[PDB]
Amino acid sequence: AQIGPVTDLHITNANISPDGFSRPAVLAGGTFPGPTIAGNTGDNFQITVFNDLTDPSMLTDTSIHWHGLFQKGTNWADGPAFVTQCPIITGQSFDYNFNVPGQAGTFWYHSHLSTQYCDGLRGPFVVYDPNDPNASLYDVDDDTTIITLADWYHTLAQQEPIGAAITADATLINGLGRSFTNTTASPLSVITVQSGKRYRMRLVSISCDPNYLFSIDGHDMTIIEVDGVNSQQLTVDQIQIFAAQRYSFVLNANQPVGNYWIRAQPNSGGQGFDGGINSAILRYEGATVEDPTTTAPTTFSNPLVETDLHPLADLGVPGQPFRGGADDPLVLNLAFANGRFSIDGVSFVPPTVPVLLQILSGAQNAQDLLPAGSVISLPSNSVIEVALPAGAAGGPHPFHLHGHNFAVVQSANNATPNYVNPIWRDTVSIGGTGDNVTIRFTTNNPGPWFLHCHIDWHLEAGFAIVFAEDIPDTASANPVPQAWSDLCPAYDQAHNIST
Ligand SMILES: *[C@@H]1O[C@H](CO)[C@@H](O[C@@H]2O[C@H](CO)[C@@H](O)[C@H](O)[C@H]2NC(C)=O)[C@H](O)[C@H]1NC(C)=O
Ligand SMILES: *[C@@H]1O[C@H](CO)[C@@H](O[C@@H]2O[C@H](CO)[C@@H](O)[C@H](O)[C@H]2NC(C)=O)[C@H](O)[C@H]1NC(C)=O
Ligand SMILES: [Cu+2]
Ligand SMILES: [Cu+2]
Ligand SMILES: [Cu+2]
Ligand SMILES: [Cu+2]
Ligand code: NA
Repeated sequence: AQIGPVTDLHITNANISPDGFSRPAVLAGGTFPGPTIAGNTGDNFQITVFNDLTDPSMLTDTSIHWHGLFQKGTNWADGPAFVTQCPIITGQSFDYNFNVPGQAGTFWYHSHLSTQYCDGLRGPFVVYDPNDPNASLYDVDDDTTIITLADWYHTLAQQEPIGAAITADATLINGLGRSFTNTTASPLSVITVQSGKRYRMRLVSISCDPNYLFSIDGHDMTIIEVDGVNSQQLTVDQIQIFAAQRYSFVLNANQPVGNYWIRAQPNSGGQGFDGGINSAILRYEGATVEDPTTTAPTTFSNPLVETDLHPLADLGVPGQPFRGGADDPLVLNLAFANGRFSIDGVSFVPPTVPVLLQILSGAQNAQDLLPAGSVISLPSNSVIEVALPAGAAGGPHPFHLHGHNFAVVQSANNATPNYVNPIWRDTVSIGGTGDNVTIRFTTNNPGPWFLHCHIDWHLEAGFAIVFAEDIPDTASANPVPQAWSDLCPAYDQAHNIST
C-alpha cells in the first residue's frame, strides 16, 4: 500500500539480501526501496520521520530530501544536511510539514546526509493529478506501475574511498536483481500486465551513480512526463536515464500473451545479461510462469534524445534567445583533481552551521556565508542562466537543482541551444568533453538551494555549490517551527560540537 500524505516513517537498520547477498542497510518503512509516499496535487504532506538508527557503520543521524518538490516557503523542510537543517539524531523524530502547490508527477525521497541513501534510504514519492491532462492516454496508474532502478553495493558506503570510481555489485529493478560476480539465481522482479490495457509506467532512477539503458523487449514506450513536467507524447524503444531522473511512459500491452525481458544496463559494473543480471520480467496475465526467451536488438532504432522532448504546456523559455541573455548569466567552472571535485575553484565541504540557520541569524551576503566560496547569491525575480560545461572526470554528471525545475536550453552531445520549446526538468546530464549544457529559471522561491552532481560519491567529494536565492527575503518567506530550531542544539550537543 501507499502511505501519506500524513504518515509516520521509521528509519531503521536491518539485514537485506536483494541479490542473494546479505548485508545490513538503512531502511525507510522496513523495505528496499522504501514505501511509496503519495498524495494529490496541492496536498499538505506531514511526514513524521522517526530516526531509529543504531548502527554507526552507516551513520546514526539522518535527514530526508523530497526530490523535486519546490518547498516554496518551507525551505527548512527540504532536507539537505548542513544546507537547510542539522541532521535528526537517533531516538528523535521530526515532522516534515509542507505543501505541493502547482506540482504533479513522479518524484522520490532519499537520505541527504553523506552517502547514506546508497545504504538503502530511498523510495518513490508520487503526486497524482485528479484532472491530469494525460489521463485519457492509459487505463492503469497505481503502486503496481512504479518501476525503480537502483544500484546496490556489497561494501557499506562509509567504507567507499572519497573521490574514487566506486562500482556497484547489482542492478535492482523494483528491489530485486542478480549480482554481477558470484551470480546466484535469486528472485527477479515481475511486472504484470493484462493484454489490451495501457499502463502509466512511472520510471524512477533511485541510483547513487550509474545511468541505465532501459528497454522492454518487444515493446516501445510513449513518454508523457519528464521529472514532474508533462511532455508531448514521444515514442521510443530505449531510455537512457541518469541518476535521480524520472519518466512516465505509456506501455501498451499489445504484444502476444507471454514473458518479456525488462532490461536496465548500467554504464559501469556488469555489462550484458548473463545469468539474468540487469533484468526483470514483464509477464502478461495468462502467461506461463517461466523466464522470458526474448532478445534485445543489436541497436535500438528510436532511443530517447533529450532535444526531442517538449513540454505539453506552453512553457517557453525565460530571458532572451542567446547565450548570456538573462538578468544573471553564470558559467560554472566544474573540475576534478586528486580525488576532489570543485565548482569555481572551491570543493564543497559541509559547514558546521546550516546555511539557512546562518541566514536566519543575520548573515546577509554570500561572502558572509560558510563555506566560504561555496555560496552564490541570486537576485530575486530575475532570469538566471547557468552554463555547466562538461570535462571533469567521472562523467557524464547528472546535475540537480533544489527548489526549482529549469528549461534545458542546451542538452548533451548537441551544440545547438533551444530558446523556443525545450523540456523543463530538475536533473540533467551535462554530457561530454566540449559540451555546454545550459539551464534557465526565474527566481521566485527565496532560500538556500543546493546545486550538485547527483552521483552521490561525487557530491561527497565536493561537487556542489549553494544558490542563496533572495537572501533578504529568506527569513520572512520561510517561518520555521520550533522543532526545526531545536535540531542544531540537539545535534551539536549529541556530537560535542561548539557553535
Ligand atoms: C558556454 O557558454 C557560455 C555562455 O553561456 C560561454 O561563456 C562565455 O565564455 C567566454 C570565455 O570562454 C567569456 O568571454 C564570456 O563572457 C562568457 N559569456 C557569454 C559569451 O555570454 C562559455 O565559454 C561556453 N563554454 C563552452 C565550453 O563552450
Ligand atoms: C540538436 O538540438 C537542436 C535544438 O534543440 C535540434 O533542433 C531542432 O530540431 C527540431 C526538430 O527537427 C526543429 O523543429 C527545431 O526548429 C530545431 N531548433 C533549432 C534551434 O535548431 C536538433 O534536432 C538537435 N539535433 C539532433 C540530431 O537531434
Ligand atoms: Cu535527489
Ligand atoms: Cu533535490
Ligand atoms: Cu558527477
Ligand atoms: Cu541535493
Ligand atoms: Na521566452
